[PDB]
Amino acid sequence: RGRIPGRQWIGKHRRPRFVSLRAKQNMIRRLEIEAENHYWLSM
Amino acid sequence: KKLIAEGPGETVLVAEEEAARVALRKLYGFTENRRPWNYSKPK
Amino acid sequence: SYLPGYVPKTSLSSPPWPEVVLPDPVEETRHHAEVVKKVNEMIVTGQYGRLFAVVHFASRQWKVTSEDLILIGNELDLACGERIRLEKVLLVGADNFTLLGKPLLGKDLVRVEATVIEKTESWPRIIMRFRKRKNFKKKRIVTTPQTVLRINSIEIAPCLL
Amino acid sequence: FREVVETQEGKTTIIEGRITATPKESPNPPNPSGQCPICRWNLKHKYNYDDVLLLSQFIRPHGGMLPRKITGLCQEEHRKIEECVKMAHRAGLLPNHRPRLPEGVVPKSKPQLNRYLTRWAPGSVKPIYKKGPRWNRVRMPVGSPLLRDNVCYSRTPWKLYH
Amino acid sequence: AGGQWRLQQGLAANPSGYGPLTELPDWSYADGRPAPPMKG
Amino acid sequence: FKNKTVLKKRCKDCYLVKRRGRWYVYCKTHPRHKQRQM
Amino acid sequence: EKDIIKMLGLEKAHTPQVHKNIPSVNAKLKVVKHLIRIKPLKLPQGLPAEENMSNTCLKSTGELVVQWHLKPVEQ
Amino acid sequence: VKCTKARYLKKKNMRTLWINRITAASQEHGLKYPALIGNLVKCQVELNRKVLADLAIYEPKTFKSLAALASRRRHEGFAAALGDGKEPEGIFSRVVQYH
Amino acid sequence: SSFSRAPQQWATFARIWYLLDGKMQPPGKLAAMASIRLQGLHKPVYHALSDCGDHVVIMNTRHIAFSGNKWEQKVYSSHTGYPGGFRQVTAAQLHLRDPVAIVKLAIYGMLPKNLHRRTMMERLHLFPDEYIPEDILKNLVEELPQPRKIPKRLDEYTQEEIDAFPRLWTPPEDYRL
Amino acid sequence: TYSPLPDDYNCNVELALTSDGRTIVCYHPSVDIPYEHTKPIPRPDHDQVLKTRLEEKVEHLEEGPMIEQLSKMFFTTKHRWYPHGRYHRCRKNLNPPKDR
Amino acid sequence: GSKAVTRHRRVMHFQRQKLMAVTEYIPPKPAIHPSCLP
Ligand code: FES
Ligand SMILES: [K+]
Ligand SMILES: [Mg+2]
Ligand SMILES: [Mg+2]
Ligand SMILES: [Mg+2]
Ligand SMILES: [Mg+2]
Ligand SMILES: [Zn+2]
Repeated sequence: RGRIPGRQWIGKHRRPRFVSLRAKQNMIRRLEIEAENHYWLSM
Repeated sequence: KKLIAEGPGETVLVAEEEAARVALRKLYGFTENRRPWNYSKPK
Repeated sequence: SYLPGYVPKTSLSSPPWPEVVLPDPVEETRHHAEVVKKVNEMIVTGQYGRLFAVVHFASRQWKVTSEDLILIGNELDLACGERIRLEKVLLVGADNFTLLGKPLLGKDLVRVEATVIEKTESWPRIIMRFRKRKNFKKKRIVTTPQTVLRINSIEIAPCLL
Repeated sequence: FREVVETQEGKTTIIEGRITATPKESPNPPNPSGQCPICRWNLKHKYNYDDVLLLSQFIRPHGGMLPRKITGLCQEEHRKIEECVKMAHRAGLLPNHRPRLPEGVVPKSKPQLNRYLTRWAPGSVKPIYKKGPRWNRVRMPVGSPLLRDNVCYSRTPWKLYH
Repeated sequence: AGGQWRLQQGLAANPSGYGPLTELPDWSYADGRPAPPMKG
Repeated sequence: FKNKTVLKKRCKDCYLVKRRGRWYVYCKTHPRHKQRQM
Repeated sequence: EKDIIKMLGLEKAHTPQVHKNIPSVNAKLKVVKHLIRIKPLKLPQGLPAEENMSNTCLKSTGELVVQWHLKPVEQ
Repeated sequence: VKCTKARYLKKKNMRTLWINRITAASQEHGLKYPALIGNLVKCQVELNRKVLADLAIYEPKTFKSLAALASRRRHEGFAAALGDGKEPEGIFSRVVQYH
Repeated sequence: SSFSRAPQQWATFARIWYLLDGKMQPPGKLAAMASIRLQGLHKPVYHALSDCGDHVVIMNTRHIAFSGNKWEQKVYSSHTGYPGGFRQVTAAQLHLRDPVAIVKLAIYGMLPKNLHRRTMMERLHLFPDEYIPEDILKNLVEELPQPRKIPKRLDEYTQEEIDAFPRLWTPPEDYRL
Repeated sequence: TYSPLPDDYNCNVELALTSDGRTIVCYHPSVDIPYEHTKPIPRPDHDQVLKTRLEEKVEHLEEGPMIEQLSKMFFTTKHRWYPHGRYHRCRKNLNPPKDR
Repeated sequence: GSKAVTRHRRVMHFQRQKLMAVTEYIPPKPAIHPSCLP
């Protein structure tokens, strides 16, 4: 039981992917670098 | 009541004999961790 | 008899770990000098046997002792029999004491010498690539120059102050 | 507190109530501004199901909870203690607060299973016969969500579902 | 391990970067003469 | 008992009780009002 | 975005490159701002001279020092 | 082809082995692996995992000293974090600056 | 150490016997501890092919405690192989049938899924109560600390501890508690 | 009284810094086992007219019983005890290299 | 593929899922719960 129809990560019905805590922290870490890039490009 | 030597073994007799060898090595200065032989040119 | 931040004792009132009280820096500075003096006297009086050292050489670290062999994975431009000093010593250890660099020990403190005893090449190393159904196949053989070093002596000087 | 004694003398029943000794709150609470017993002693978020010394003050002699109007607890804390007491009973930490049994009732022996952090009543829960896929796994709840805000001394947060 | 900490001390995140551990000569002649500079 | 996703009291004598992990509507006056959470 | 990375000399990752802080350069940097880290070059001892050209080191703080002794600070 | 690709795994597996061995030695002294490695770096001790694993096996007294040093540096970190800056830097927390 | 070569090797690779008390302990934490010891992962000389695992003796496995409602919810599934042979039992049912099965299954699932696993299980000695055979009792070396601290029941608190905890509220004198 | 680690099992660790602060000195003498913490070694283990002779009690066991005995004695599975074929026996290196 | 407007809630690209997770509303949390103060 518990089959995903067709291929897992494409199509209409897909296997749900969830966002882990460290995935969030990774994204926020790069958001901080880009925010600082904005600043040093302002002068 | 002071530990001169200690030896491992698979039997008490074997362990006791090994401990005697360890004590002899310490008494005679042939310990595994003794100062290595000096091969440097004589001064 | 209750301070403003007093909490009754519960399973979560305080942290699980025990409280640690570190020594007074002034009192510990005096204790440190005593320890250093004691170890220094052991060096002066020669109260050590075989020494070992951790040396950084050719990008990597080697735990060594007198009479050891180490296989350097490159050529060194030295004739066989030439004696050299290993200048990057991270650690020197004895039965009863150990000295640690931050990250490297001073050259006055420890001297590690070694001798080139062989200059050769490694056995043949096959490099082959293959991708199925793509007529993609290639083979290369490489032999890497090597140098064998013998550690002759590890000596320490009473320069701990 | 107030007791009640029923005495039948000469085919006559007399119902009377007497005032017994009453315990008093300890003096000088560390946070007099607090609006309930919990925050008056800076205990908010700092107690658990096994803190029977705390929990036992808010329960009846037979293990029942006391009304919130009497204790003075706030709804938030009153609900936390309510769940904590249920878990304390189920863990066997309140052996002197058992239910009242009528005369002539000796409970039949029942299998002893040591348990703790038991959210639900054992009899009301069904087996997890079908666990489900990893992305839709049926989980076994542990502890209570009411205590999610308790002080966490570890870097990992409390896992409430196993 | 420790990359962020090293950066906070003004050091290279990787200890293989700049500093005495990498740049100083690996060896010298026993007599005292310095070795030819390393290729890296 | 009729299975219901939404439990509703149908008279003043209906009372909501949670038993065996689910909510029930019980009514002594009109037993037909009895409902089980689905 | 691939082509601007080449134009800025950033083909190899984690390899610092120095660029002029001017509108034209900034215009390119903005296209690829999500791919790079921008920090100001700091010159605590001024610009390198001909005498000290060979003794410079770019630290992780962004300061380009003109003396690199590889020795501990006596202070 | 297997022989060629195995050169990557050999390096990977060796480091995994060192971490397992270092983890075991650290637990004997009540320290978790991340606590030992992290705090040794903060003491400017750059011993790599290969040497650390060798020390655990053949130099157990030196390893306990390293474990003690890491434990000491770890406690100094806690004291600093709990303080508001009033306290001076820990004796083992001072960093040797190079230029 | 200055030992002879053969005694030196014998000592380093010797098998230690550990004792673990399962009373009021969750089987998973017991299993995590036993698994490390049975594999040899607690030794700096560890290597997969060094067959360096130790003996683990777990007593009082009848008195393990699950958190939550795992007694009712956790199901153990097996299949005899015959049509209709699928069997599912709750942890409670299995425990009363076999007072060592739960701990044994928890350990078995944590060990590496290779041919060494069944050899490691031969070094595991599970006992439901506090009775341990004399031979096994004689070879024990060290008892491992229990992973879970057992909470005290209200009747186990000393009057000093009870007196130290403050009274938090004043009940009304006219309330029938 | 502060000690980073307990000093009662392996060695007495004392950590110190040099005055310059560039070297960490670690003094770690060994701790000897106390005499009180030891046990005594168990040295302690008729008009027979006829010389007592050695009696062979090594009755041969069949493969199954023998393997069960060995597996129980060494706490192993039966598999290790069964023989292997000629192909594997002749592949084993009988003069393997020896480091020390 | 599926059109931009669907009857079901279309699965998002993983990067977009992460974006949503990182930009969720965080309410202002007071130092002391207002119910615990006069
Ligand atoms: S009013 Fe403070 S916790 Fe209830
Ligand atoms: K699909
Ligand atoms: Mg498919
Ligand atoms: Mg790697
Ligand atoms: Mg198509
Ligand atoms: Mg489309
Ligand atoms: Zn009704």
